[PDB]
Amino acid sequence: WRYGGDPPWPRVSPACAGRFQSPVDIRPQLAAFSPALRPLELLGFQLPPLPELRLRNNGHSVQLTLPPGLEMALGPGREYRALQLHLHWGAAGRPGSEHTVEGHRFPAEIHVVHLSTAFARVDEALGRPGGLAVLAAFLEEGPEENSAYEQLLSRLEEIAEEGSETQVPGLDISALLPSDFSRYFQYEGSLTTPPCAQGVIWTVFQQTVMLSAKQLHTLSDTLWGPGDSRLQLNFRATQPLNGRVIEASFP
Amino acid sequence: WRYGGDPPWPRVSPACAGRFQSPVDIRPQLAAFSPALRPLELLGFQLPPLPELRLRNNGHSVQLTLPPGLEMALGPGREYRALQLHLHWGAAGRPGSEHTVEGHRFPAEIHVVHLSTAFARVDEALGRPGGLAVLAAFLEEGPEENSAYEQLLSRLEEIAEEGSETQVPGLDISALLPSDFSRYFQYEGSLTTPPCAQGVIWTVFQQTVMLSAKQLHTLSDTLWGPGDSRLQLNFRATQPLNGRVIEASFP
Ligand SMILES: NS(=O)(=O)c1ccc2ccccc2c1
Ligand SMILES: NS(=O)(=O)c1ccc2ccccc2c1
Ligand SMILES: [Zn+2]
Ligand SMILES: [Zn+2]
Repeated sequence: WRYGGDPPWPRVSPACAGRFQSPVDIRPQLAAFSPALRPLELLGFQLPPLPELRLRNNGHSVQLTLPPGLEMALGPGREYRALQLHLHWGAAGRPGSEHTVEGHRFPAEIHVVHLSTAFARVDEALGRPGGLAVLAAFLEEGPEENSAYEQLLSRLEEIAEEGSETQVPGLDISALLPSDFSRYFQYEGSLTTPPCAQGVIWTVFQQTVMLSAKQLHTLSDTLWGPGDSRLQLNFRATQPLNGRVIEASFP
Repeated sequence: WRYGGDPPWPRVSPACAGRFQSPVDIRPQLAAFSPALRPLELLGFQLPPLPELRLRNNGHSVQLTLPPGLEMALGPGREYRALQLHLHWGAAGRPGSEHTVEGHRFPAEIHVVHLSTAFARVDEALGRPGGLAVLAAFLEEGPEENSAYEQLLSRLEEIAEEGSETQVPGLDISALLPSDFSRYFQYEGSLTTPPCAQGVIWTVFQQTVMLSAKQLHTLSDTLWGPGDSRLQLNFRATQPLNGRVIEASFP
């Protein structure tokens, strides 16, 4: 499978034709304030330099495999473990976030994918209610260099080739995410690549993360994908809410 | 295990000492209004007279086995099939609801137990978040005979003995539930007997159903339980929320 070029995605996984897919356009006006949504809690995200982490150009994103030990709670009794994180971006002058706010596409987006601590494996969690949880944050142009992101961005040149990987030192994974864990959107959706299984809880931060224009250029300009093509605009088309209500942790 | 007997339920099932157990005390003024909570959808609940349904004294409750085809949705794509329903009740002038409202115990309580359509079997859903969903309604004393309940209450006579069962005509299961499907409490908890599995979504109707004094007496006074005992007071004490916020579908 590929972005903007066959095989159709439903031919690959029937679930890519589900009614309740991601990503979506968030309209803060139409979002339901629910005071039940408490601040997110992360434990174990401040990793030491060893052991090293695998960072892979899988031809559709740059993915960092996370170690055991990273615990995330959406609430009381809603407990997850982190599996991996990856990035969606655009191209020169073209934004590449997957979610949009009131139609606005941001330059890039980070996904931290988590498994419910009721399941031992992704294959058991797929399509099950709350089986997987993704933390999502927009990346926007700022005037400073983000030093958290520099640790990963400085290594992209080593994995320029499609299907290439390198080992990188552990780092504060929570420093790749906004500082505000209390203000977010939450809805139920899908994986955004085959098999596009439903039952995924998406949590989308209101606060964005700032990278420098060069950082965003390094992200969009370094990696290569299927064929002799740049790895760029690696975002799925926005999917209709189809009657789902997006909740907001804030009024 | 027995009710108000021994052993200690944590000795039978250590799961019964989990942090997120049911039932709970609902305090409506501390409930969180979430507008995302939609009206419950129940299709296929209007059963014809044939085939007949199994009604069973199991020593802990009276249990009606439900056929296939009773579909329930808590939201969009969050679907369930009804498996069975059973009751909780007190004794001569003593109430026996499981859930309580600001400390008030109601005469009796109906539980309609459903299985997520993402799971083929109950044993796969046990302990998984959203695997099971229970619809709970309070039964209160009213001036009139309830004709839906009479279909069950009039058959308790011939299953008075622990482990006896009878076949009853199909009835309209939705006629046992309250008027307004848009008005309910919701939280995540447990089975209220061993094995006390967590991940059960509890929906408690705001509105009650009314039975005659005589009907409530028939419920509390007809059935025999473990040993040469009356099957009465078959409820579990209220359990601490431990940071869980109870949600309300109405302001
Ligand atoms: N881009 S995504 O929704 O965040 C995504 C899509 C497909 C996956 C398949 C397996 C594990 C994690 C996955 C994450
Ligand atoms: N009272 S309850 O929470 O509705 C309850 C208790 C024990 C069960 C055991 C097996 C299947 C369903 C069950 C439901
Ligand atoms: Zn992604
Ligand atoms: Zn029950």
